[PDB]
Amino acid sequence: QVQLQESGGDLVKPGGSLRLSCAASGFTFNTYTMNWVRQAPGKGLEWLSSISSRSNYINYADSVKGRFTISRDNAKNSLYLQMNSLRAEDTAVYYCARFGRKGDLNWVFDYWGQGTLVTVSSASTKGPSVFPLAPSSKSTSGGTAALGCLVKDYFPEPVTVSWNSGALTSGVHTFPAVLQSSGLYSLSSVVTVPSSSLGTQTYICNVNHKPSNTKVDKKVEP
Amino acid sequence: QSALTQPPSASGSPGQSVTISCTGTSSDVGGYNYVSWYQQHPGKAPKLMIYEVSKRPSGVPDRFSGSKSGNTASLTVSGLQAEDEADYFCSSYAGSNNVVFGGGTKLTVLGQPKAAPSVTLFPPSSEELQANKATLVCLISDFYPGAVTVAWKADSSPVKAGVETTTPSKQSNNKYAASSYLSLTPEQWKSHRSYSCQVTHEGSTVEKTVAPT
Ligand SMILES: Nc1ncnc2c1ncn2[C@@H]1O[C@H](COP(=O)(O)OP(=O)(O)OP(=O)(O)O)[C@@H](O)[C@H]1O
Repeated sequence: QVQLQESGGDLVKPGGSLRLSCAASGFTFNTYTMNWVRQAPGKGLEWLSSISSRSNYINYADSVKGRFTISRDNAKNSLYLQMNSLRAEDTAVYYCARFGRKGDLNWVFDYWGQGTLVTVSSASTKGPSVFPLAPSSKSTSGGTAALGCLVKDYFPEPVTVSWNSGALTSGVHTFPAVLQSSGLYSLSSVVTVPSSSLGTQTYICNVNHKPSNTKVDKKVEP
Repeated sequence: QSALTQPPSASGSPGQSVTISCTGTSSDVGGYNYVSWYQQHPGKAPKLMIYEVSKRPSGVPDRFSGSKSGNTASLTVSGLQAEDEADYFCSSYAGSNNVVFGGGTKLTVLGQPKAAPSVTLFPPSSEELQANKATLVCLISDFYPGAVTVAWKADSSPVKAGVETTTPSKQSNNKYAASSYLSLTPEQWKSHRSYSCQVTHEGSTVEKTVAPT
């Protein structure tokens, strides 16, 4: 039950600052050296910084030294990264990563979070509009019907979509986003359900856009 | 430019073996026996697969193995399975408390037979039209190989703009899906008798039509 979860990713202006968090559970956090590693879009992984158990051994990669500051609070089982003087090339998914047990797993990141996306841009945040893609008598393949949600005109990434709060997953596909000439993203998600259920079950697409603090639960009806 | 050099892509068929290389120098891969490999599925946390060149954590199947020759390390996946399709990153200690990485190798598992696309076309919603916008949504699913082109028509005329189409990506069932959007004004949508989305896959086409009326 080793768990790491990052938080704080957001849009930030060039030259601006941002602070990331990582919450750990399921292991003896105050005995581990913790790390931040990032992955720029379409690039490889890049180790940034390590902080020992007592916070007295701290190392930085050249690419961030003098700009980023790592710290930790063992009482909250939490790790932090204060990023200053941000540039477009700092846009990346930022991962919390545990160094393995010293001596046994030197220079190994044996557990990682799913990461939080930081976007460095002078553009503005925009929350999505969510539209239903209603099933019709021309959207049915007989005993099954396709319905969906259109998530329009948001920035920055990411948006997450679930159906019926995760109770529906088998018939689900969420597509990657298109970047439009407006500089804004759109995506769609679709699920296939029994035609017979359209009269009885409620179908809801749950859309989250954390940068704009938007949550939408959009009922998709015939 | 990554510190370690990996081929951008690698491929094999189920049951086959595939080897992915990772080239460093004597300041990293060749300077220590601290080479590690990580597996990353899309949107998931990277997972440790190999450490200290050839050691496997508990719970990593024995068909993953690691080796190195001089300044180059290699990950071998024997008995390839569809779930091994993923990105793989090598890593090494590099002195001065630094850990360096490769750029990643996308491993594709091949051997899938041809699969025909299904097409689902949705008209604009009432709510979007009231927002003075109109997006037609063409969803293409269940096809292999993962290459399509999408053409739009207003009545029978090929559209002159407003199309955005995604690159195909894998579904849960390991076939491909893609999507295409046609942006119109509400006036354009209401003033034609129909719009069509036509997908071309491996020389065959599937076309769906919708009408405002
Ligand atoms: N898996 C690892 N790989 C590389 N370095 C590590 C790893 N684990 C710990 N370290 C490093 O080991 C050093 C010791 O950090 P640690 O958290 O053990 O503090 P400490 O006070 O020496 O520990 P102790 O309380 O056990 O004496 C630090 O330089 C830290 O960066």
